[PDB]
Amino acid sequence: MTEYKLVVVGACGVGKSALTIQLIQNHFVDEYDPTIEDSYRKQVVIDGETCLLDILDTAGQEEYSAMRDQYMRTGEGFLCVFAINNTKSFEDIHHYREQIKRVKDSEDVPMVLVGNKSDLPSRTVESRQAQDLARSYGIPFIETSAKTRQGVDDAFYTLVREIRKHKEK
Amino acid sequence: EQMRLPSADVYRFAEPDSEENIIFEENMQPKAGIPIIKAGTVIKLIERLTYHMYADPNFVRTFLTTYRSFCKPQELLSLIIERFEIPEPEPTEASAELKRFRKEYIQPVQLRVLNVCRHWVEHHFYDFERDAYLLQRMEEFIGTVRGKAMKKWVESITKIIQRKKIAITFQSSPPTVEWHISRPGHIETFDLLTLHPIEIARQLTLLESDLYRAVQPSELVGSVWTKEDKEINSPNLLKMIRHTTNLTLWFEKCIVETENLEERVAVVSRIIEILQVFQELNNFNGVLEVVSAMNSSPVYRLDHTFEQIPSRQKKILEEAHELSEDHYKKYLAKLRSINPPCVPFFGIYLTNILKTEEGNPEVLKRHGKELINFSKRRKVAEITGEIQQYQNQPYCLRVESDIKRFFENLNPMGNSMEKEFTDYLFNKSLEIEPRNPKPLPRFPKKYSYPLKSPGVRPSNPR
Ligand SMILES: NCc1nn(-c2ccccc2)c2c1CCC2
Repeated sequence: MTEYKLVVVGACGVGKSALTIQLIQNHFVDEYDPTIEDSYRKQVVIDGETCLLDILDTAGQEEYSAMRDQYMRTGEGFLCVFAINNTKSFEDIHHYREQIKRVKDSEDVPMVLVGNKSDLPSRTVESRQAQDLARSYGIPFIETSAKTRQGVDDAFYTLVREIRKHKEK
Repeated sequence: EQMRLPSADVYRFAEPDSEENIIFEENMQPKAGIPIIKAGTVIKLIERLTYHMYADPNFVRTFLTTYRSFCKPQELLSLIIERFEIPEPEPTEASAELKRFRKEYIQPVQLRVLNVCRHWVEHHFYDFERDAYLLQRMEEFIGTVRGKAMKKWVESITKIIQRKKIAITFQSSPPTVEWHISRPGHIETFDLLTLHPIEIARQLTLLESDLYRAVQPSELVGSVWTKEDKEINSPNLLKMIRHTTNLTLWFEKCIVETENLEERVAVVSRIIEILQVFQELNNFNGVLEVVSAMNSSPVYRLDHTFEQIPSRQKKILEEAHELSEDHYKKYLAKLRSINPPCVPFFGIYLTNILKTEEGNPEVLKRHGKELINFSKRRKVAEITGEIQQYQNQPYCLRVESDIKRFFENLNPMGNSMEKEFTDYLFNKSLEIEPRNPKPLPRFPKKYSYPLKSPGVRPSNPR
């Protein structure tokens, strides 16, 4: 069974946690202990191919800025997450991408841009803007709503599809 | 017979337990045989915080550490005062039921409230430093209290209040301080290779231990270090992280600014020796600040440097890196199995607190009624308790005030911004060891003293 090591990156306040938690936690239980091992590993069927997702989310460790390379180095694929109500988190995306390319020593690292919605304030990043940024990088854009679970599967599954397409070559 | 309390009309804590106001986890409290509260209304939580049948130290601690997400300090004080002021049930037909009720309900409950006040003022005094009126109200409530059984606790609370408004030596002998090329007092020559690697590790372990010990639960609960007021609410945690970051960066800088290959090998080798001592001291923050530097993108790519690292030190570095692999699996197992003194890596705790708070609802609903999710808070308090268990035991090492100062005032970035500085480190990496197929240049030596390490074993006995 193939295992995909995925890494979630983004500014603090983005609800990066929520994304990963909503993926892993069962579709109708709101309960989560991050101390156990099932917290970050999920078995899933994507395009008829059963596989194992291992998701690294270091939410809360953003101030350990010199550890980003260490964490990034562990991943084959990356979710770059911003919040649609935080323009600064959107602008920081450029930096995360550059740092990932540098760590993986490659121009063509499997990657997806994710814009997450939760609660107030209202939107400051229109989806068009994010579609344009994603197109300039040549990566997919997925918009998600943590609280309703909309787009969460699509975000992670699209990243796996990106890794498969990269490994063919 | 049960008791016969007042009606809920005249006293809100008499309301019976039901599925709509309090619910429990299936298992029972360790050591104590008390039920574990999963959720309840704030009234029911306060009832159980001050419960008549038994004391609940664990619930009291957990509650006072975590209540502020669901109840403001002013509201808590109002509720415990309300709890204290118990009316007597309707006239005795005049005292069988009244002396019983006074002794087995009123008095126990009143003592439990006083216990809460004591613990609040002793262990969470910051609520009072931040809200002077809250302290005013506590002091005028404590003056209200009249009973002779109460006298001793009232005295004690007043004594704690007074102490709290007011503004290391060893068990046996610490080991002899180690010097290499730099002599004592000559702070101008201090550097990575001139100080003794043992003493670098010891003095960094002392700094990082004090930094770890200063971080309080108030800086962590509610994930406050990630919010816009983080500098206001989590100053000690942030200082601690910035130190760690500074040192990782200083290690990177020492490496890539040593342009001569032989010298750079000596630098990396010396940094691995410091790691070995961190590992001996169980300074896992130290261990990780070295591991982070070595995995950094300017350092990791230096294949020519790594090639010349003696195999023993390669193995040391590889073992340390493996602590971090598979979501800190080996680090976690190692930490569980050692006793103080140590310096944990804080990042794991931060992530676990955040995810606990984010991944669980603030309330649960039952029959249309909103109950505070207390189990969520318990989990956070478990993490802050695990943090606190490594904060009590100091290291048996002498401070060297010059070496200490040297590491406190380290500033590898200087006046530069982060992006600018890390780009400089990376461009320096590219200069000293270009990408294939470009050949390796030579660079002149910068160090006019010997590069040989004194090693990692103490010079003198005991
Ligand atoms: N690619 C060569 C290389 N590998 N590593 C390394 C090995 C194990 C763990 C962490 C880092 C280092 C280099 C240059 C100095 C550090």
